[PDB]
Amino acid sequence: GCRHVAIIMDGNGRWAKKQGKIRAFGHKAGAKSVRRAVSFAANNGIEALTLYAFLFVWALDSEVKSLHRHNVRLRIIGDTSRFNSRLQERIRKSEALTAGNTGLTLNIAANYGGRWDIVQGVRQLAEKVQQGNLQPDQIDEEMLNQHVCMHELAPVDLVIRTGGEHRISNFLLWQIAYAELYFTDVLWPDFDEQDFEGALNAFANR
Amino acid sequence: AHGCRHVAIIMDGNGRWAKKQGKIRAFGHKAGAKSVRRAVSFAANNGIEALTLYAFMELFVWALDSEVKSLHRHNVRLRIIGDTSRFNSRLQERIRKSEALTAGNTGLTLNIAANYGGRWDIVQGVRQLAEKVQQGNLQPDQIDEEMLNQHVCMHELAPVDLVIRTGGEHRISNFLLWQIAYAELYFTDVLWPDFDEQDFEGALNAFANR
Ligand SMILES: CCCCCCCCCCOc1cccc(C(=O)/C=C(\O)C(=O)O)c1
Ligand SMILES: CCCCCCCCCCOc1cccc(C(=O)/C=C(\O)C(=O)O)c1
Ligand SMILES: CCCCCCCCCCOc1cccc(C(=O)/C=C(\O)C(=O)O)c1
Repeated sequence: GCRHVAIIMDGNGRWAKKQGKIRAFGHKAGAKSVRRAVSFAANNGIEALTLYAFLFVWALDSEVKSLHRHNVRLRIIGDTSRFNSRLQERIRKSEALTAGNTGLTLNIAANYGGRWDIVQGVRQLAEKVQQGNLQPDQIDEEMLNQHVCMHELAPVDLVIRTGGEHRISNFLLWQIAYAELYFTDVLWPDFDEQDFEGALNAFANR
Repeated sequence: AHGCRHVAIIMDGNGRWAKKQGKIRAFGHKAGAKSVRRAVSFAANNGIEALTLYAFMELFVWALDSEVKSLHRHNVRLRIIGDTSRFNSRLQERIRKSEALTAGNTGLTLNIAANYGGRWDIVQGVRQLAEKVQQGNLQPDQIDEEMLNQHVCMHELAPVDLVIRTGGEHRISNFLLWQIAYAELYFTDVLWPDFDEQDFEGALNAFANR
């Protein structure tokens, strides 16, 4: 069964323009598609769902109460150290609120890049070496792994990209070494529970 | 015109191809070698700068010798990527020689993965950087993406523009990781021994259109 699904949610802009509407309308329909995918994963026993929008967190932090009632653990991945400190504190508070939740873990990428993610772990090892706490030839895959995002969760089983492009676009790199990759032309606001189940079958047929 | 400078291929389907024919596996590998020659000639004749091949055998790579002379005669530059350091001195020495012989060539650059993994590739780059930090040459905070980029396999070649995987599975299987952050990914159900010039044209024209 699929334990950790990651989604590159692309197509909101193209959807709005096909509908003859401004870019803001596609965002609002995108956010409804987020709610539906989060609900569907939580009801189908997926352990972790990681969402990359291909700031906008301001929106979310009015849904945290609902997540928390639903037993969802919320985490933001990505470089938030330059966000304003009021947002950084609201991120911190939301993560602390839900940290003890034992249902679905929802990871929201916010200023995230796969290369950045690896580089941030390398910087950490680099400090250890400079402190004299670590030998260069003791650095292996297992050790680097312990310093990249999500290393405490089930490995990513399946990556879905909506919107028609066939690229990872510097979303997760280290983590997707063994993941099933599923590409669909459906635009993110139209991506629904049947589309999600479609992807879960491609994995079931691996 | 296709716009593609560096194509990487996960060559899968040799076992399935032989099974479909009622053959033992040594036959799929032989047909797979023929398809390698064909892809290499196709790339060299269609302006691609670099072609990087991942066989998804140890006796297969050893037999290369006849092959390296044919490469050289077609002005291909050969390089092996992967961890060759626990290979026998002897193999290691024929690798160096084969590289040295062809390193002046000006046509296609052909990279062959041998004991390669994406994760390993990143790890070896990180170790090069950690050595420099330990000898006091490098500060932890000067380490950025461009710098780690300069230490992974193939950094001196054009970025990988297109990854092709034959054989039907939709995964990277710990082939390139760092290097494919922006690459076009093209999956075909065609098995590797059947993948021919028109399938390769098809993948290039798909990259051009996308
Ligand atoms: C801009 C992004 C906004 C969306 C952020 C995700 C918030 C999702 C809010 C609902 O969260 C869950 C989690 C687990 C289960 C359910 C769930 O059962 C929802 C329902 O039954 C319903 O909405 O009718 C909802
Ligand atoms: C361990 C390294 C083994 C990799 C083996 C690949 C062998 C490829 C040999 C064929 O090479 C080329 C290269 C470029 C062009 C051509 C090519 O067009 C050759 C011809 O037209 C011909 O020989 O008549 C052949
Ligand atoms: C026409 C000439 C045929 C070209 C032959 C090219 C295939 C060469 C492949 C060499 O493959 C090796 C050699 C030694 C070890 C490995 C190997 O272990 C690869 C792995 O473990 C892995 O990818 O996880 C692969």
